[PDB]
Amino acid sequence: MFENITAAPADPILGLADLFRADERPGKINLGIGVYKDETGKTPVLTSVKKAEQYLLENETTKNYLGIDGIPEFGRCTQELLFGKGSALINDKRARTAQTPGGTGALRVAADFLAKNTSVKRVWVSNPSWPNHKSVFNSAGLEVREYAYYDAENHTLDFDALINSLNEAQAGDVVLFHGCCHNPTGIDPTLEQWQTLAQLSVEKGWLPLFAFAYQGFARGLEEDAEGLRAFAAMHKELIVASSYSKNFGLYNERVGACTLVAADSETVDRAFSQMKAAIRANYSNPPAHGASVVATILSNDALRAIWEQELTDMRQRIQRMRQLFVNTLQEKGANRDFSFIIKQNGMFSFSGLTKEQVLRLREEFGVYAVASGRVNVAGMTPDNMAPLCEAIVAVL
Amino acid sequence: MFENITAAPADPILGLADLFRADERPGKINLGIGVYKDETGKTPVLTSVKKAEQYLLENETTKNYLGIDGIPEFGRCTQELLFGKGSALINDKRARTAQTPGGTGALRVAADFLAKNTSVKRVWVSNPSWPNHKSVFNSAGLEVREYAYYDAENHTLDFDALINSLNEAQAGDVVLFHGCCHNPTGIDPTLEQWQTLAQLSVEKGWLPLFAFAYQGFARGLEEDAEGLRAFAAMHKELIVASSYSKNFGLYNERVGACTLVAADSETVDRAFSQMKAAIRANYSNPPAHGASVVATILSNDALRAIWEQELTDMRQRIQRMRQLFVNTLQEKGANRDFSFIIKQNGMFSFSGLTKEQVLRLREEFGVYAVASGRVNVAGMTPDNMAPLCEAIVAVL
Ligand SMILES: Cc1c(O)c(CN)c(COP(=O)(O)O)c[n+]1C
Ligand SMILES: Cc1c(O)c(CN)c(COP(=O)(O)O)c[n+]1C
Repeated sequence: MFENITAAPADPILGLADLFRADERPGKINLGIGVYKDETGKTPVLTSVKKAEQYLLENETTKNYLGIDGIPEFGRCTQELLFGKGSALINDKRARTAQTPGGTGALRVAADFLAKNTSVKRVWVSNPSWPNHKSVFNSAGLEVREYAYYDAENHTLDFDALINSLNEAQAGDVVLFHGCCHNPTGIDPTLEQWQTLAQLSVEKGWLPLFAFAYQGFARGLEEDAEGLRAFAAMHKELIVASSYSKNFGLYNERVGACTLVAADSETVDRAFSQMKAAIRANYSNPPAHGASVVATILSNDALRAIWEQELTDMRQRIQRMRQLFVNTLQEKGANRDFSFIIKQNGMFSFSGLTKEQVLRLREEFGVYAVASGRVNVAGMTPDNMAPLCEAIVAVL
Repeated sequence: MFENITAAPADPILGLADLFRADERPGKINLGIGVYKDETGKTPVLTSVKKAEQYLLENETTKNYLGIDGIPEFGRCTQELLFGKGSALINDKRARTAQTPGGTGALRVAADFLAKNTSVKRVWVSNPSWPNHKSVFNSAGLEVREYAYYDAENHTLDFDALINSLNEAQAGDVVLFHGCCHNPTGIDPTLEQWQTLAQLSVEKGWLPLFAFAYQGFARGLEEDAEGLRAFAAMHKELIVASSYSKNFGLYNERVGACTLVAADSETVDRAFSQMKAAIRANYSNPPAHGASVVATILSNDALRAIWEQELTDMRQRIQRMRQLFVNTLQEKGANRDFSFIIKQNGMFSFSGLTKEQVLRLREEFGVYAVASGRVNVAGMTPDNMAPLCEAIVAVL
């Protein structure tokens, strides 16, 4: 019976969204979005994926079920993207990929797989992290500890406080790393940090879990995988949960992958069978469409060139807006160094605004940002950059 | 670390499939399939859904995320299909639907919702049932008890043994009913049985969970919902997990719904928020494509008429094959009453073959059936009906 079921709390971004769409004043700016937007303020479906969908509409003959792990070409392509085209990981066939419902679905089936097939009980998540990670790991029954990350002062990666809290993590604990475009701070380890982290991870026996949602948004496709690759070269095991939601603009088709690396193929196959069991008891087998679109873009040279170009344009649009944000702020006139905004990667960064300030922003100007001061740079267009900077100036 | 991870067992149908596709003799028949096939032996994508996909390819402008519960028109249409177009359930707005990854995904999020938000610990599943139900409920942490169902003698619904084991079920236990086309026996309660079951369910305080995977395959769309409707009229609460995988032939697009009925809207909304939380921590929000195809077929009269006709042809093809199976058996010549095959609904029935017999069938003739003697009637075509009957005759 359900009469004393407690309502679910407000989830941050979600609530803000309809609070936004209640504001009678169309001068309003929703910087709390979380999805990419172009200079029009729209989230278009990529030309390459439109081409790949006319193609599938022309060529699918059955909608019969995929295998639990999804379409194989999709798996193989996510492994080259992740590990690099000649990776020993791929040649020794130490990695296995399950196509999953989104990068979140990949984290939930890594979560269940691990919860029921191993000794891990703790997952270390950065402070702060994308908030839904916690919920996923706890629904699985694992507990989430947090490690320090952000220097809420220098606006950088507090590497010391990070290895310092990581030292409470024991062997066989999972430490989640964001592979590139750290949500929420857009602050990422440099390759030298990633490498000493790879080294301290094998030292302390950490099980790395890479949450890789924005490959291609920080510097480029390979560059962004350079951290995971520094880890993978040194680890016998690691798990990576990737998403194609932002970077192929396929948010609602739920396209992502959970990759298992194990020491050798014999072990990766035996753990993967239990990862398949976990998927079976969850949604049985994955959605073919968005993944079918990713596998035919990535395996066609014409189409993958057009996609790449569409992704580097996304990536460059966000890089012009971090710069144009810093300039229109340092010209609508206040004192700050917002220069840290230029250093950070991907769509998000903490502007360093207080809740009293972001609330002010929202009531007095109609600029909507998450209570953490996390601003999504892609909701900025050259047209709204000056009302937005004005507003931020006026509340500083 | 994963080196002593135990491999996952063989799942029945799955294993049989590639054992099938290893048989060098193309006279072979796979009756273990589980998906619909036409007279060609193929699982086509429906004309209506092809039309609905050219339409979506023409009209989608964004692949931005759906809400946790999916596309609303889809929810509204599954509720009319389930509860009937003028249901008080819908008018009083006591029902809430979450679009989910398949009917299995609906069972897993009913499972988690219930496991973490209520007092239920036991779920009663028929003996036998579709085997993945157990796994879903256990991954959620609920335990599965079984109630008797099939009379492995008279080839019917042993109604007595059914209410007799159901009496060990306590109040607040979930009893899962298959709404129509009982997998695996194709044996369904008659409306009089459904009604005394509705009555004994409210008597003992059972929480009904309808697994509704084959609406439209037994007699017709409304007829098939008549059991659920006998229950819904009498229950303050019930959950129904439906799938559009067979009946729209959208297996791999993972299209299904989890509907919550509660006493009133205030309560249904508050339990639904926690069902949304469960989805959030699982795959965040559902795949739009297959559901977007179901919502535009169902809301367009031209397209929904073509779909209906395509579903009644599926349904009639399976009904010709149950009859043609019984005749070609009662003419390839052995003694039995296979007449119970005609009484049963949907794609499956237990032929009443022994494991020693289905194994024989498989080694000596290359007819592949599940070890339970469950035969999928849709894998029978008028062309393979006589090798198949011959084989079954020769092993009786
Ligand atoms: C790290 C991570 C983040 O941060 C997000 C979004 N903030 C997602 C979302 O992926 P999706 O494919 O939409 O489920 C996944 N992952 C794995
Ligand atoms: C009762 C039930 C059965 O029996 C099956 C298949 N045997 C399914 C499969 O639905 P899907 O939409 O493919 O996950 C669901 N349900 C809810």
